[PDB]
Amino acid sequence: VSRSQRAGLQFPVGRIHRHLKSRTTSHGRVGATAAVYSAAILEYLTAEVLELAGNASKDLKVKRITPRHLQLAIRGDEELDSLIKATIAGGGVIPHIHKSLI
Amino acid sequence: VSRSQRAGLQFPVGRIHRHLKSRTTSHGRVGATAAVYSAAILEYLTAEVLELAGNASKDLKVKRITPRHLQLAIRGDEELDSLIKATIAGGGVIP
Amino acid sequence: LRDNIQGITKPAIRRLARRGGVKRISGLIYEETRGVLKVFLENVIRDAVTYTEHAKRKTVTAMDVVYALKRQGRTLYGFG
Amino acid sequence: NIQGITKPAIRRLARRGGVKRISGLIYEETRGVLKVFLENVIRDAVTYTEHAKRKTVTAMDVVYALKRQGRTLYGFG
Amino acid sequence: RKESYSIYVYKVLKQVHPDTGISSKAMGIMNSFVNDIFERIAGEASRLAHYNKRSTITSREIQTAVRLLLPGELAKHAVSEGTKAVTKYTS
Amino acid sequence: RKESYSIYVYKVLKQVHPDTGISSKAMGIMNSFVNDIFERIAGEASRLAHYNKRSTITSREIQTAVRLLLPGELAKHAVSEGTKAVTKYTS
Amino acid sequence: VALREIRRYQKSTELLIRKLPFQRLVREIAQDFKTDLRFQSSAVMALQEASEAYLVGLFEDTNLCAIHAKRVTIMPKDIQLARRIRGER
Amino acid sequence: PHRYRPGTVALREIRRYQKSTELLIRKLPFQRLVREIAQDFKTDLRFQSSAVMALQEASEAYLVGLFEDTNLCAIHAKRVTIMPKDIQLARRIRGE
DNA sequence: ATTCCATTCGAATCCATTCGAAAATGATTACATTCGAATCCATTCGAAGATTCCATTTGAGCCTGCTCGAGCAGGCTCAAATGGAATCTTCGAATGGATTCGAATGTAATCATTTTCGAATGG
DNA sequence: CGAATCCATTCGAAAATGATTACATTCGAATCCATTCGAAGATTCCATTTGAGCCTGCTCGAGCAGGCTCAAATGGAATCTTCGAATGGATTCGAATGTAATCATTTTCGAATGGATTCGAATGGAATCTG
Repeated sequence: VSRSQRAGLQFPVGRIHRHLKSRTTSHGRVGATAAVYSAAILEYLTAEVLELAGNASKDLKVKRITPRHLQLAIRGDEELDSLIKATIAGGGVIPHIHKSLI
Repeated sequence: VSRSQRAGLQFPVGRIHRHLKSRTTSHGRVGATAAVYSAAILEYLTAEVLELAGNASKDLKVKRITPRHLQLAIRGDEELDSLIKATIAGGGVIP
Repeated sequence: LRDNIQGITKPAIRRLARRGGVKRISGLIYEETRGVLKVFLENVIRDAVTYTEHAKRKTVTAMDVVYALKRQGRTLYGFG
Repeated sequence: NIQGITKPAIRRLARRGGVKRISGLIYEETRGVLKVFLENVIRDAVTYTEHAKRKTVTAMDVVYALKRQGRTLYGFG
Repeated sequence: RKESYSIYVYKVLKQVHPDTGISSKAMGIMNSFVNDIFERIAGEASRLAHYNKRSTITSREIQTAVRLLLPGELAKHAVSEGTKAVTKYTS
Repeated sequence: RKESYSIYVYKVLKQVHPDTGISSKAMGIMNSFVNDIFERIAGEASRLAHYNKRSTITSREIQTAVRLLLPGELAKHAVSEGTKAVTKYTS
Repeated sequence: VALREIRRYQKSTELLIRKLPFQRLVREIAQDFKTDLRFQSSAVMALQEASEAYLVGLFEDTNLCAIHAKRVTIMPKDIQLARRIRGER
Repeated sequence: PHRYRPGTVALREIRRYQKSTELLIRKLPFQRLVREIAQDFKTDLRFQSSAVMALQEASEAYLVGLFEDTNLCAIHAKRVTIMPKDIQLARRIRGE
């Protein structure tokens, strides 16, 4: 009868509630339905990134995910590239050669 | 005797203490000298900017201060330009 | 309201370019300038309308625009 | 010790960047740029270390300094 | 003791790709990504609550923060998922 | 009623230039500048306090926040001023 | 005469786009997000100031790019390169 | 005496170094440089290995991005050779 | 005809997924009380018209300065081969500084009065 | 000349004093990792010279596209008028969150190994520079 099972998620709801209640300045209350929204958002984004990375890995005939596949999946999608502007340690760069150099 | 008078300042110490207390997450305490430090820093920065703008106004033979003077003073100094990158409504451009 | 982007005439673009420090201007600059202005305005107005809608209002105030500008990284002094 | 970043290393970085031909005065410019960047980051890393009353520079000070500069890094914490 | 998001990331991965594995460094990158996104959303929600002179954080603040932070065609799906989850939780 | 930093800015201006006035628009500019700087310092101090697992904000946090944000010589000068005030307060 | 205009328009501080056309354009753009909206004069003024500052900075960078390629005439190539290096698109 | 015309091996190394994911600067010289630079802020410091590795990763990413911008600027002026003026223009436009 | 490289077979090597033990920590029940909806009413305030001088914009023509394409010569970066430094790997004591656990203090938040001050309105 | 800046004033909203508690931070020890230091060796990167051809900078002729001048008309400014649309403040109430005990999960840390993943060959499939 956990709250995540009631909502139908995998990410926790009690822990997210506890984390939200510690960053609300002074005398700030947190409703019980903000945690459900936050957990759903995080799960959706995680599923999107993992799906793209798994497709990129399967394109190369391997059975595991590495930071190279994460970088390849992220940089190939416009929305994910716009949202994530951080440095992935171990990804390299996407191959691309200018037309006038060949 | 006000706390500002004890510290020798013009900016308020009680008001800044109250403002700082409304930013601490959950059960967060604030000291008594944090307000004094913050007031001193704010007063110093304000005095520097006002001094530069007044010098520019004296250069331009105007008794008053306008946003043009503020823009001229801010963009003419390396560190003030580095710190302040906002847009001043009524300044124009530097030749 | 239709084709209101053509009210940003050629002289206005010429004046902005002159203040920028430009000596000669090509004849195809105006369409590019209109496009970039449209994109900028669309982003900022979208954020301002979101801020207005959250507060259950029907009027767009100056503070919504100030917050929307600060979100992008274009802080503006003198309006709020 | 800035001469330990050799010319072939700069050539390899340029190749990964996509450069086909390189001039002869690029290397000193690259060395100066790298020195400036490193100084800027290490200043804040050491400030973060000193605030905590420590003598060892950890990976989290570097991560925090990079996030402050606007160069977030994923993988070290 | 120390807490992380590894269990749930592995659960989601086994949900979407039932025959593909993950490594340790990719796991660290995923943890960093989740923490960063959570911090962004929480900060925006706190600011939104402060602007209107409120004290309580609700699902309206989270929805507005998601709309302000995420790029288009990602805000719609995220808002739909959150609304569905809240509606199921309440009933 | 609303609060503002007009009186203190006027006092400082009369301290530096005893014969110069200031208009309304410049006063608005200065108010915005002061609020911006205060919010920056407060946020950085809160982050510094959180990183070290502590709950109290002291003058050490303010000093380090000033060291991080202000560039070059400014920071040095600022620090001196602040320190002086504290020594005149406790005694 | 091209330098006289630069000297004249770099010293002033007023706005360079007419007010009524810009207000009409702002309303037409905002029509796509919500119908039956209202504005304040301060909102339109803030938008105009921000737009003018953005365009002036962009034109400065464009002039730099034009000078790099041994020219005095600015073309769309320079605008595209300036917006690409800034990471705007 | 087999020889390659100038410009082919360059493309070969471009492909080779864009396909991989490793680090391109050696480790000991970078460690020495980091220590020497940091000795000007506080005397008798100590470094975890992870700090040095994080610094190396950040530096390499920065340099690769800068070289991409430099190549764009060089192509603009109808050239294939990169020169210091391209670096200066790219850094000036980026805000640095 | 000479090199170079995606992709495919062995092989010891490495590592990701299971499996147990046990200590935080959610989830349920029962008060107490902040906190934010729900109606009513004042007043600013933004929108739609009407009426002009006058400044600003827009074609139309002219022509000169600026950009572009082609043939040349010289500056200079690339490709290859030979010595020769110095990074990388592995091993092992010697040493320094984070980190946890008790006690003894330093200090900041919470009521109850009293009083000083700054924000709005005129002039 | 007039549109703006500066000074007088009464009152509520807020800051300063004085006790009182607890709460958080300071001051020794005691491990125990984890960073600095020293030594030896095979080899793989790096530094220097020679030969040479491709890219870069400069001159000349030709076209082309942008700036400058003038006359006519147009659309933005500027000053009331009406009004009806929308904020903003008071006063109940009703919905909802925090706090305190008591379990019973649930997640974290320390070993075990069968499989996906590096070196070492390998000859097929191009790529290339010279004819």
